[PDB]
Amino acid sequence: GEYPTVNEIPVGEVRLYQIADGVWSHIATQSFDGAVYPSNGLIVRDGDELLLIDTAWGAKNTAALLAEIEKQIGLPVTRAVSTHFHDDRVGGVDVLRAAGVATYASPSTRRLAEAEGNEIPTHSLEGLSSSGDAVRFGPVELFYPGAAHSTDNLVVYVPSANVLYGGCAVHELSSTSAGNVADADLAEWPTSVERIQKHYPEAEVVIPGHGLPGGLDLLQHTANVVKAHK
Ligand SMILES: C[C@@H](c1cccc2c(-c3ccc(CS(C)(=O)=O)c(F)c3)c(C(=O)O)[nH]c12)N1C[C@@H](CNC(=N)N)OC1=O
Ligand SMILES: [Zn+2]
Ligand SMILES: [Zn+2]
Repeated sequence: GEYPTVNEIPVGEVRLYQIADGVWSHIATQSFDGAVYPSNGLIVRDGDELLLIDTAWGAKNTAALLAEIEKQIGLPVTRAVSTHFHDDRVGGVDVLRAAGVATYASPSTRRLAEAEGNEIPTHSLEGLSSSGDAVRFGPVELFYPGAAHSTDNLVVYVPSANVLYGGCAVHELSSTSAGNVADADLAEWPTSVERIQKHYPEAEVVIPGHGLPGGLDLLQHTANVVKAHK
């Protein structure tokens, strides 16, 4: 019943966690440069179908994700959105595409994934190229807050449940640094978080890209750790 943690999930297994009615997170673990990390995604019920947000960080993890969804939920995943171009978001897109899932990302994410050799979602999401832009996508709103963890990062809001999925632009409360900043804009990140805070003041649950969900405090904590990292 507790939120599944990095040392509790072997690499290759996936667990789901019920966030709200018709909203789950998915949690998996992966090795990278000789360390093991957890990572989150989202699942949102879309009538008798499911919308997936982000892969489970790798092909085998993402196959295991689809199997876990079939076991725990039993509705088909028909569409997926990747919230930026890194492997914890797009690694597994080829698995999804071979399982009948239509895969989407912004044009900026698709360009970055292609240039860096990561898997590439099929469909481009227009209407998200300027910070503050928002578009509807099934049961969610997609929001581009500006550059933060990456220049292309998107956040996702579930209006029926007031769930804010921050992706990797948002860190968990226990975080001590800004995570993997390889592609980050540390100077712009606080401004982008402020845009999230201003656009989603009624969020009740905030889910980071890695680690434990909480409330709105994750946003301020993120700004604090990024400012101090910088
Ligand atoms: C795939 C992804 C990646 C790989 C490994 C780790 C991360 C973490 C991380 C680390 C640490 C923490 C804990 S904490 C907050 O600092 O206390 C965390 F919570 C998230 C994050 C994140 O922060 O989102 N992402 C990671 N990758 C590749 C990559 C390309 N690297 C290049 N050199 N090109 O960039 C990147 O992010
Ligand atoms: Zn990333
Ligand atoms: Zn990440």
